[PDB]
Amino acid sequence: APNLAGAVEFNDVKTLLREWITTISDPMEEDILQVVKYCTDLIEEKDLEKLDLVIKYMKRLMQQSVESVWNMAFDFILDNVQVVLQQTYGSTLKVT
Amino acid sequence: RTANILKPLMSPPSREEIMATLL
Amino acid sequence: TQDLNFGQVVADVLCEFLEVAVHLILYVREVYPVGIFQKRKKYNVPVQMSCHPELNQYIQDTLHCVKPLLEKNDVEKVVVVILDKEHRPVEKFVFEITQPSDSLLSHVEQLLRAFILKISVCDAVLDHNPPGCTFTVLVHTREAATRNMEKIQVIKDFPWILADEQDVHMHDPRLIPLKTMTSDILKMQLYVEERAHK
Repeated sequence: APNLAGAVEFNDVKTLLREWITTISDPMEEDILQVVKYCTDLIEEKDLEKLDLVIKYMKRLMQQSVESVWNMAFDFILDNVQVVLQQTYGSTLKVT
Repeated sequence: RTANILKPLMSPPSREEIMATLL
Repeated sequence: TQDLNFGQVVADVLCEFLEVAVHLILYVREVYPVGIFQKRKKYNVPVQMSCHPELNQYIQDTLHCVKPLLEKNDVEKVVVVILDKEHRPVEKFVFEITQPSDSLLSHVEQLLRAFILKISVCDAVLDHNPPGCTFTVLVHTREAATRNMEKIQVIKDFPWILADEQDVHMHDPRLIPLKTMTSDILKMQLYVEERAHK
């Protein structure tokens, strides 16, 4: 059910992320928020495997960038994800 | 409330206890 | 075609799967010596099953009591809790279950196989566990109902009690999803809750 800009299938969601992350340079806050919404929806829809894989995939791409804007975009995303997991599942995603 | 959480009263044999090979 | 149908197939397939998973978890997390385990094939993949009667009987009795609650989809989560020497939970393998045949029944077989495979290698995504560990099993029901307790007391010498905070509370748990499967007749996920520092 959860989707990112219309993309539902994992593969579509991922390719959407790579395209965005590797070609924008100045990501819009609206798109960053859309990603946060998608991740929290995954938590609500009980699909933690997808949440883990996506956080891991964004982390790889947003940190492997010298562009600090992506470094900060990721911290913000993970941050709001963790706050929601802590209240819903009682734990925080292990990320390393 | 842990009101919906059930558990066995009995404990399984400990790994130590298992050490006593009786097969 | 055919009229002969079990009707309680899903619960039995789940119970059977849970037994294999519990055996495998005990093996990969080294809760018991590899010596009591024997390589086997389940869901067309290799698994490790205990040959120790005492342990096997415990696991079978546990899941047998659970079965009836699964048959009515009253079970929200089935949890294998790894406890350390001080009897404090250190790891929790959580099966979050949601229940919304023939070839389609073998379809879930393929789906369940993914969980077995993930357990087989979870050793990597987790931190090494303490020495003298043991385990317990927790059943989280969807609603706190006396009927659930009634249904579960199916073995005289194997009673169940309501869990205590000391049985479930874990210090600063970290989440590690392993597998999520979605489909009609069965929606389930397996994730591990791991104590931050062991």
